[PDB]
Amino acid sequence: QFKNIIVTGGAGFIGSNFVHYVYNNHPDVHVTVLDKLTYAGNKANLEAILGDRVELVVGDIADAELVDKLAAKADAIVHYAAESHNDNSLNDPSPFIHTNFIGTYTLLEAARKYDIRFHHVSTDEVYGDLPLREDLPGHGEGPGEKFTAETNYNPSSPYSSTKAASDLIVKAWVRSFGVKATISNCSNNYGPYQHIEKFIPRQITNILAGIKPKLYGEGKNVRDWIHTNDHSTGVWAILTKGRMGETYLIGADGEKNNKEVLELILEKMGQPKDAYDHVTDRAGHDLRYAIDASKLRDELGWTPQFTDFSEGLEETIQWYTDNQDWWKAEKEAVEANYAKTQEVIK
Amino acid sequence: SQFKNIIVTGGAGFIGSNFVHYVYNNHPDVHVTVLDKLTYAGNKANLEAILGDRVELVVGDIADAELVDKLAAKADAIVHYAAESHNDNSLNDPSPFIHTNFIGTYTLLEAARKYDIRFHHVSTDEVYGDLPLREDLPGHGEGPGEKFTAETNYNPSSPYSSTKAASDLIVKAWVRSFGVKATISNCSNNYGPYQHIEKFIPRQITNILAGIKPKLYGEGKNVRDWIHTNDHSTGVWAILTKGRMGETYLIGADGEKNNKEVLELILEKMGQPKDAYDHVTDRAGHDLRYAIDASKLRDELGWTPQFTDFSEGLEETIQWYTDNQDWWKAEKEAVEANYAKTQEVI
Ligand SMILES: NC(=O)c1ccc[n+]([C@@H]2O[C@H](COP(=O)([O-])OP(=O)(O)OC[C@H]3O[C@@H](n4cnc5c(N)ncnc54)[C@H](O)[C@@H]3O)[C@@H](O)[C@H]2O)c1
Ligand SMILES: NC(=O)c1ccc[n+]([C@@H]2O[C@H](COP(=O)([O-])OP(=O)(O)OC[C@H]3O[C@@H](n4cnc5c(N)ncnc54)[C@H](O)[C@@H]3O)[C@@H](O)[C@H]2O)c1
Ligand SMILES: Cc1cn([C@H]2C[C@H](O)[C@@H](COP(=O)(O)OP(=O)(O)O)O2)c(=O)[nH]c1=O
Ligand SMILES: Cc1cn([C@H]2C[C@H](O)[C@@H](COP(=O)(O)OP(=O)(O)O)O2)c(=O)[nH]c1=O
Repeated sequence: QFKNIIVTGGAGFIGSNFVHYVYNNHPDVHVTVLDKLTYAGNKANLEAILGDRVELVVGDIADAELVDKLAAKADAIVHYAAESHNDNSLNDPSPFIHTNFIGTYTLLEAARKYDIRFHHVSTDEVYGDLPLREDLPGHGEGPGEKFTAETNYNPSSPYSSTKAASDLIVKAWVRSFGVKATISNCSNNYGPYQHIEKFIPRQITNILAGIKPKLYGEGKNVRDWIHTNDHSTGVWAILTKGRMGETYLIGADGEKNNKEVLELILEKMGQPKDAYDHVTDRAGHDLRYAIDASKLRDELGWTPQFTDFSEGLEETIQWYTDNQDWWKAEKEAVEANYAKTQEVIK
Repeated sequence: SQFKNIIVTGGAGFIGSNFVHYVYNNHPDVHVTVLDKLTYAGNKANLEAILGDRVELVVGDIADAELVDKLAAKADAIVHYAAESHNDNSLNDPSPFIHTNFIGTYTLLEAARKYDIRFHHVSTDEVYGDLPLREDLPGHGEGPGEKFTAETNYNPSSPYSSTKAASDLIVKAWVRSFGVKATISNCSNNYGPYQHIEKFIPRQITNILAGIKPKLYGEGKNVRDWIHTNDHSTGVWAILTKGRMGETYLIGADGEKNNKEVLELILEKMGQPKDAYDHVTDRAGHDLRYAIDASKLRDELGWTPQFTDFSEGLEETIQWYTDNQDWWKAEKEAVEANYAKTQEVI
């Protein structure tokens, strides 16, 4: 029900995947991507589909003058733009404060001015940490053993804290000014086009480059994995059918500890089960994340389609193997940056 | 008295100036450096009497990283009161709230991290949102969740409360991620000497003294938990010197009252008819009832409020504004004029 939408952060991982989704399934919609092209922005993620349906505008979401020019011609804003890596936020929180909070505020004021639709894309990390299933009476199935729309905010890092802060002002702008906004908090995404600084693609590409995979500590931490294609359909459902002012949780019930994920990657790529390095653990590292997506399923009828992790991972490994020119120019620089704060445990 | 050289941000304001006076009179071994921007709310007269070898006033912005670094380099603690504190102003122009409440707190946190010094964040009960009236609660206000506690979910309604809540979140993340030595306090509505005339109680008192009729938003059923600024001061001191690192403490004196009954008591004490006031346009997103359970502070730190008699406290406050008319007479006209731009008798 929208014809001219702005997608911020559309040259990144999750955002570019959403743009591809629109280009393929809703050809009647025009998309204007607003992206600053930081270390994480890549024109290659959109180059093949740029045209009458999709255009790219290079700029900052904190640039009020530019945002005003674009907002005056749109009927909706889908907001993905952000500094998204915890490890980078621990080394230098500056850009997180700027982009995640000030950037969201700038966009909210534009939505208010032109009275248009706004969907805020956020993360499950705003809720903090959860204990491992082995230490819970309900084994992870009981009340409060998973995140729900009623869970309190309790972020652990500069990244999750600035995202949570942005969630708070979006909701305040709805109650105070009647902005037409909705919010989504999603679990860990994986799939094609994810930057190699992130867990899954870092291990896959290190192996392809003849470098040892890296595991933080002993790998006890748990993440709830969801394929980006399912994140895309969830956001589209909320954008077009959601209730104004509501928050929806997106997840596919795919909890796994880092150790088992790395072991699956090694096995699929024909490597020995112990061919990896244990490395310096992350400060304030979150233990377990888990999402209860009952609300979105019940109210909007959304159902994830990529629930077979083994197959999804197999296809992801093949994509990075078939598109080595997409990441090879960044491998040395990313690993060198990590070497400044991480070393092999022994 | 473990801290000998402290910085008090926003010390030229209402609550902050009362805290500086408290330190001057009860902890003579402490030197105080006040950092205040002197906005419409800052007033040098609130500190004049005690300025000298023991208390210094430095005019500046908490977002000025260079100035903050210079002052932090010679301090052993920072007590943070600086902020844009009025909901009504935040609804008219959120800009200064974004700047001061969030960016300002971030700047101070980085300075505390660099020099590894104590940091106490002064916050509000409004970060928790709103509560139903006691007559509409199954436990009449005495049951679980019928009052705010340290476990209550954040759910701010306005630009003011959401920016304050946002600052609370990054303070907690800096503790978990970087080991910053911070504590947080969330307090109920303060009243007493030196409060700006834009606030509820002082506005009604001074309006009567100036020949202007009091103003009540709607029917005045909204409820607030009143505490005398002197008890807020001793509460912050207990948390600063004995509080557990990383913990949040709620400050309150169990004094819930509805706006209507508070205004009537004022009219009565100042010899005015019970109907000598006007009903005016209600506040957008206006919060219903606020209530604080201060058990944690009382039980764990041994703190107890001394001004539990509201009638007596209010009497002394009316007397203060009556004996110090030169302190506010010059601002009366401007404040009421600003209000007239959005408020009309109904
Ligand atoms: N990675 C995940 O698993 C995940 C899971 C849930 C929610 N989220 C959220 O999804 C969104 C997108 O995540 P991602 O993994 O695709 O991130 P990403 O790192 O892959 O891409 C971020 C993108 O935003 C752009 N950007 C950064 N600052 C900008 C600014 N000031 N103005 C304009 N563009 C700017 C970058 O150029 C880049 O293209 C974020 O808001 C993130 O918090 C991420
Ligand atoms: N008034 C209340 O009932 C109340 C209740 C609970 C919590 N609080 C909190 O208590 C603190 C103080 O409240 P208040 O009523 O005394 O406010 P106030 O309006 O009386 O004073 C604010 C002070 O901060 C200064 N200031 C504003 N922006 C600044 C900046 N960028 N740099 C430096 N100084 C700046 C102003 O000049 C002023 O002296 C706030 O953080 C507020 O959120 C207030
Ligand atoms: C980047 C990276 C992450 N990890 C871990 C840390 C996290 O528990 C998990 C995913 O990390 P990451 O991809 O950074 O995502 P997020 O912090 O948002 O969940 O993988 C490793 O073990 N090794 C690595 O090289
Ligand atoms: C300033 C003012 C406030 N009020 C009400 C609104 C609030 O419920 C209450 C206190 O308002 P206020 O002093 O602005 O404090 P806060 O919003 O931080 O609680 O008094 C009036 O009825 N009339 C007025 O003129």
